[PDB]
Amino acid sequence: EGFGPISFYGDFTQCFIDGVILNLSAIFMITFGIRDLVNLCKKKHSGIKYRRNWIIVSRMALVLLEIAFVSLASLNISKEEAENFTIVSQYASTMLSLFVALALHWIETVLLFYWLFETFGNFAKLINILIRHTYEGIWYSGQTGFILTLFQVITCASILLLEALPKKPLMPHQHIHQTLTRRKPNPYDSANIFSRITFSWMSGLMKTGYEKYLVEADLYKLPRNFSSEELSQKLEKNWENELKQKSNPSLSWAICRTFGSKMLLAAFFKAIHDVLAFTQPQLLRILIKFVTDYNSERQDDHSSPIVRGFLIAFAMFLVGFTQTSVLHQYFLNVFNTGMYIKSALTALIYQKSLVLSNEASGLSSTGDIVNLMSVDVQKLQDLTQWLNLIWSGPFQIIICLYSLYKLLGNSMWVGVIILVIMMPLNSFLMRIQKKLQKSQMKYKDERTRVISEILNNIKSLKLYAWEKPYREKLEEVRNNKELKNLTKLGCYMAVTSFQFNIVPFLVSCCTFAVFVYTEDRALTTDLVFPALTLFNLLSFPLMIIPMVLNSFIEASVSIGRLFTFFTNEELQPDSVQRLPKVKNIGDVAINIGDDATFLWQRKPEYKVALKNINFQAKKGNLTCIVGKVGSGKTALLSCMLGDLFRVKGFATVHGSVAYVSQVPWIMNGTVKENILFGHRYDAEFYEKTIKACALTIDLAILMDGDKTLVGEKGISLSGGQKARLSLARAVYARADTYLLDDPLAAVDEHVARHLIEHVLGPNGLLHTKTKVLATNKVSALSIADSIALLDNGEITQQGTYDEITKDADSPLWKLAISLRRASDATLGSIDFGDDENIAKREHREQGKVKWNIYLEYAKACNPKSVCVFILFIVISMFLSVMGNVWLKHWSEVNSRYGSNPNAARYLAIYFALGIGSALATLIQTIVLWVFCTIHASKYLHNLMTNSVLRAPMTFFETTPIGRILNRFSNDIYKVDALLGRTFSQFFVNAVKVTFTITVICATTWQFIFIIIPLSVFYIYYQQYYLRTSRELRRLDSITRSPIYSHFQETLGGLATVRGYSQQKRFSHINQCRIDNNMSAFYPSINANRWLAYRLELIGSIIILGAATLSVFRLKQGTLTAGMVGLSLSYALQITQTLNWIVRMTVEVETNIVSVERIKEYADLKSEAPLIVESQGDIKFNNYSTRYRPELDLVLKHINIHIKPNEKVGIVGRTGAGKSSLTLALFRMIEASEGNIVIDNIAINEIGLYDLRHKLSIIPQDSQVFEGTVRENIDPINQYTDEAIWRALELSHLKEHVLSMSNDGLDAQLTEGGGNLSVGQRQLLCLARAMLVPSKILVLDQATAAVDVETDKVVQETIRTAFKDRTILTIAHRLNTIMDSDRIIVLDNGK
Repeated sequence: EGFGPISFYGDFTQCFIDGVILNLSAIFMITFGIRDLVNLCKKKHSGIKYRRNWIIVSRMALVLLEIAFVSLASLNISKEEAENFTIVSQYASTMLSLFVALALHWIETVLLFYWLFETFGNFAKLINILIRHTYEGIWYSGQTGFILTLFQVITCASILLLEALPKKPLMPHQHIHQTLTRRKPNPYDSANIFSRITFSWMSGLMKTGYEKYLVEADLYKLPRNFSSEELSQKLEKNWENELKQKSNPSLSWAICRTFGSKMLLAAFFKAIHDVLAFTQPQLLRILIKFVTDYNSERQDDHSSPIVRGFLIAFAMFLVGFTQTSVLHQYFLNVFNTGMYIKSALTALIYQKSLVLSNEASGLSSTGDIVNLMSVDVQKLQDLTQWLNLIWSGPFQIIICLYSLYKLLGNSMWVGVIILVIMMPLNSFLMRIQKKLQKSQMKYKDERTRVISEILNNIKSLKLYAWEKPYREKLEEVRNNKELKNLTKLGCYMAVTSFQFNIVPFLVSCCTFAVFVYTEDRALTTDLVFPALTLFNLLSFPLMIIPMVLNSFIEASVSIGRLFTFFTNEELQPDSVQRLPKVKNIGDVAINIGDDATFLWQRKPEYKVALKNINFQAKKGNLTCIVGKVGSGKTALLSCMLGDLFRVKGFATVHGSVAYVSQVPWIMNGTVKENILFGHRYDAEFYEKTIKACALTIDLAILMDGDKTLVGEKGISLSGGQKARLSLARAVYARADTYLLDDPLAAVDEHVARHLIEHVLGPNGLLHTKTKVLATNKVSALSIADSIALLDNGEITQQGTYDEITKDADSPLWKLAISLRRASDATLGSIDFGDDENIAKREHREQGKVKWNIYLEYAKACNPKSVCVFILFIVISMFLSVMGNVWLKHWSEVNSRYGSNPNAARYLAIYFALGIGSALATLIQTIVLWVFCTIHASKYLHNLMTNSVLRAPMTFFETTPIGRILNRFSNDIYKVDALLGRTFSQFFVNAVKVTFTITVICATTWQFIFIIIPLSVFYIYYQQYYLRTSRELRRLDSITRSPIYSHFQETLGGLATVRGYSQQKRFSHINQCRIDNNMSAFYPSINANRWLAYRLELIGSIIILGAATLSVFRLKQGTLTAGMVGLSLSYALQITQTLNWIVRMTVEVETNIVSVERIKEYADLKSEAPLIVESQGDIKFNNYSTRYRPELDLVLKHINIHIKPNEKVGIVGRTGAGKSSLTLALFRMIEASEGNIVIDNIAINEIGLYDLRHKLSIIPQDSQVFEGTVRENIDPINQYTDEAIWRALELSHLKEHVLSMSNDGLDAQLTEGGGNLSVGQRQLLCLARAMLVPSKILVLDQATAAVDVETDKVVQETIRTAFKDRTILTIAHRLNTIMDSDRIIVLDNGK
């Protein structure tokens, strides 16, 4: 009688069954009875809380357990007749059941797992008794007690199912908990171990996503150990531990030590997966040996059992299931660790950036820090996926090669030489891949920069009508983009072909061709099929070895950047004391101590410092610091803000701070959100402020309500709008201490006169409280209650204007309530507002599943190319299957003829077959990429650019610039690469699945009945996952960008936010943002895990069906060992193929939806500007004119006539249709009721291009394009360089071209024109206008962006240069109003 784990029959013997049951019962009864009972009694004190319904299901489970224990006690008597170790198993099961009878009662996990092990043990014992009954008498072969052991088995199954499945209902008011119905709690908090591995909760979420499109409400709240606060504190404790033993690697040690446990668990699970994976080749080998030995046995019987095969099939199924469960648990743990890393690091970087020093901001550009927050944290999050894999790879390689050495033999390591010699080729190809990716990213960023540059001021581009050089340059860049993308496609296709071909075919065709005969031993079909499976498993380590090393190298750069960023210089707490509020009026509000001294230097003691200056401001006054550029005005103001390191002096600031910098700051949120800057609403005070500072016309001009979108991700706003918004925000922030740095600079001067009296002067709203307004305006100096002349960081004199006037006035003159404070907001919760705006566009369709869009893309490609691609894919798959089946035939021949190989002949045949399949895949991936794909990028981009270039001003003013900027740039890139990859992957995996199922059907006829239900299940899960993951990916893409945009904006307004002391609100907003992003990502990865689990379970069921049907065919009749080996070997490739193909399906769907969106952007039309059938010595006239958008009205009842050679000055009060006259004259809007006549010709009949080409505009703006000055002034090569030189000389800008442009007339320009002053840009626009030879000229806004000399120069230039050209000037200057021959008055509406 045997006693090992395997008997002569394949089943466990009785001894090993008792041993494993004893082990399971021992570990259960010790670990549950210690840990769970002690913890429950300690926490709950034997269950203080009696909350339980005591439903009948629990009593039924208890009674089932009791009757099972009774049956066990009854069967204990009979089995003890033999003298064996079964009494130990009986006693252990008795004690375990007796403990469980109380354990079930006490809880109202470990219990469930123990019941599963007990059920498996009873099932194994029953199978043993049935097998002995097959080998012996009918029923009572072993003993008569198996009939009640069946009752024990069914009782175990029933109690396991009835404990695992149903919930624990509670009677007394369970509904009271769910008060907050904004989001359901996640089911993950309430999920036992049986359901958690199966992810049934995600199946419920999948159903809810199937029946409804997901929104904020449908998603669940995150569970604990995911919010910002706990993760940030847990990282800060490890950061203090770094501060104990500070050094550069301390950041890495703190990060790893705070989350290393989950990575260790992931490592253990990966080890379990790796050791389990190679068992299946061994089971394949022993199955092949068993079937061929059984055929030999039957032949010997004819010359002179099935239980092994069935149990081997069951072993294969169990191996597949355990592999599935442990692998997906590993993936879940690793991605959870990455989520923790991202959530901690983003919050910590935000806090450190918020408390960062101003000098540190000066030493660190905004691009570097925002790129650090975007890429480096994402780099760590991505590297968390592959971090354990660097350890997993060598172990898998070592155990695979050990198994190969045991199987094949000694000194047969040609595969090792192929691996090690091919690895440097992989390294070189990965290097070229990285270089191509970096160059492509640089080119994409450059093209996006050019597009943003033109789109910032494309209104002026439309007016000048220089579109042809723009699109020509874009196509010129597109040529380089096309060739670089072609090179990337060629390299990627070569990499794909080498990865497909190099490992399996070449390594096999070397090793089993050579070393089988070189060792003098027949193949006999046991070697090559396990060898082929081993090579297929070993393919992944070859690519995995160099891949993770690149990101591992990048991790050093990322962690070094993070470490220097963290340990960069902070600022001291003691720069200034923000004391309590101001007392009753008279004492002090602000004080800088005696001989105070400050600087922008603490460590090295740079020269940037001021020394020995004091300051004092009385309560309720207006002060003004007056000084030139570099005077130390900004230094003194920032010192008052406390943003400096003091070296000497006493700084006390009373009350609260309100501050406006010279550069206005605007948040991404709406104008309502900006003006209501985290404060409770107050309607009358809001109306008072908006009346006093701004105007209601300033709200009306926005073409939207108060909830309009700010120009950062909305409609662009002019500088005066920004200044008025900043002043409105400041005055709405009712505060004690007030600070303004030239807010009137970026607005009209006569409107600045309205500003000073209404809000600042003694009638002003904030009259009785201290305010500093630093400006060099004479009206401000006259009205101000104190003046401080400052220069070079040292005050010269201070006092009242009375004190100034007494001595020589040279050095400045010749050169009972306190408004009840403000009131902050309550720090509320905030959703992601971007969802509804795109939901408006998505509302058109809800069943977008028809493939008309796919056939449209097919028409947009060459369909013959698609047919050739399909045929090439099928040819490659057929060649591979032919190679495998011919290998089966050759191995069967070698099995029949004992050691009589046609070795060279079949070596040549197999080499030809494999290299033919590899070349077919090569020609598929290389050439047809070039034909269909870049044709698509070229054509889709040409149509999109052609449509969007000719778009109307209604589209430009309505749609945001940023919205079409991101979609035009990003989505064109996604269709270029990702779509072309994913279509190929989808078709390859589809054809692979079809051929695998076809050969399996060829193995046995009756497989269609088993494959049909599994195919239905597969289609069901694919539909559910697609309709969920589409919306989840959309939400994830939505929530990513607002975090980085908010980081950029709060960095830009660092001074203003730190002055306003709203640091808590911004921190809470960042925490809410990352919480929303985590909520919009965790269901996505868990949905991926759920789908991959169920698909791999389907693959394991396919393995079981193939094996058991093969054994059934074996029992039914003759069966070849090679056919079974081939069928099982092809069956083993199912799981990875299905798990990839569904994901590629949803990716193709997402890419096609993006293609439809950008095509919808391309779905636009406008008027035809082309020539279809004109200056000087001609009259001009307008009659009955009307031209505005349909939703508004400005122009009506206008009849005017202008003779040639007359100058016109237009005058109008604010809002009286000023710019509409210019746009009507240019005929920018196609709507034209009436007739405008020039040269006795109606303007609308001809077109737009020639008319715009034959006029001159000064658009009130001076920002121009980047690039060469000659290209900017004269993009089309009109006439020479001497002409523009003369125009520049007449415009009097010789100084700039003399200073710069040393190489020639080719000086470069920074984009946006900020490198040079606005007056010089105005001179450049003047020079361009004078270069334009047209008589019609439009001039606008001469009285709001000039410094007197510019106005005189342009007035004399338009006077003397255009002696007779018709000039219409729209301005407020008295001189140009008087000098005009005919003053046209701009009526309010007609």
